[PDB]
Amino acid sequence: IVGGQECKDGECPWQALLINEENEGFCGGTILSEFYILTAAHCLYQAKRFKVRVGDRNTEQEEGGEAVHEVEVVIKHNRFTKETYDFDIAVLRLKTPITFRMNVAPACLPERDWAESTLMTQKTGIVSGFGRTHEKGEQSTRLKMLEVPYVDRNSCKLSSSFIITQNMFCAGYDTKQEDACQGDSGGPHVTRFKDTYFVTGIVSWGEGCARKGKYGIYTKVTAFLKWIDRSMK
Amino acid sequence: KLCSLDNGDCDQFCHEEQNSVVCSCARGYTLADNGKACIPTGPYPCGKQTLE
Ligand SMILES: CO[C@H]1CN(CC(=O)Nc2ccc(-n3ccccc3=O)cc2F)C[C@@H]1NC(=O)c1ccc(Cl)s1
Ligand SMILES: [Ca+2]
Ligand code: NA
Repeated sequence: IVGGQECKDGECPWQALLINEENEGFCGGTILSEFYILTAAHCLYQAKRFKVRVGDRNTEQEEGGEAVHEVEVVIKHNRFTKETYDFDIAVLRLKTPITFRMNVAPACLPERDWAESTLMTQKTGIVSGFGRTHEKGEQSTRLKMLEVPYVDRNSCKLSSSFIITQNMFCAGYDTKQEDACQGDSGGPHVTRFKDTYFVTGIVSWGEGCARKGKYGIYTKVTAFLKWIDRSMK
Repeated sequence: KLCSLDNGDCDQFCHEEQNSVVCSCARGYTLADNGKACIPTGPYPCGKQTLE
């Protein structure tokens, strides 16, 4: 996350962090229930062996409450391809259920029609992660969060050098230096409605980070609500 | 009523159903008796920050 702020305690409890063999985070995810994590399909090629950390907000300093969970089943959308980055969504089933607690709890899956007309029509959403804090900088040891405006599809298409599909949406700023970045991929994009936060996006991709005239590209969760459902049962 | 006016007064999901509004809630919440509010069934309901 470039710009934005560190999450205050309990502010971003649905954040999961994917950690490679070297114990380093390389992608985010969103806790959906005690057994399931939502993340990006494209994250599964950036490491063969990985685990899932939750309850973390500061990677350098270890606190009271972090936990690591092994991955049981990887459920990757069968239509994802690196060629297009379309269908950029995966669900993971953990080997051992999460115990919800301070800084560890799930984000809500919305009903589709209501999410389309009510959440995606809000001014802004929230994206979060431990990713790079500048395009060419290091990942953050503190969990950061950032408000990003929803950006209109047409404007996004024009701004983009790559095809934006109906399974994507854009969010962020034209020139303002705030965005997601390498390491946030897979992480949460949520939208607040009367004090409850609902999954709306999955940090997916961007050309650089926070570049002028480029936005953040997110997997459009509303396209995949039934898919996530089937994946979790 | 309409869902496009104060979300049919629902706390969460709203749908129009026979010239009237029907509210609903995500899993881990149960719809209040008043047919508007969502009442969590446990200590860590989804989408709620862990502030307490
Ligand atoms: C320095 O960090 C940057 C470097 N980027 C490397 C990269 O390959 N990004 C792209 C990924 C995917 C694609 N892409 C999209 C459609 C079709 C084909 C295709 O290749 C383009 C990229 F530039 C990804 C990373 N940026 C981000 O992850 C994000 C920025 C904003 C968001 Cl949201 S994710
Ligand atoms: Ca820590
Ligand atoms: Na920009």
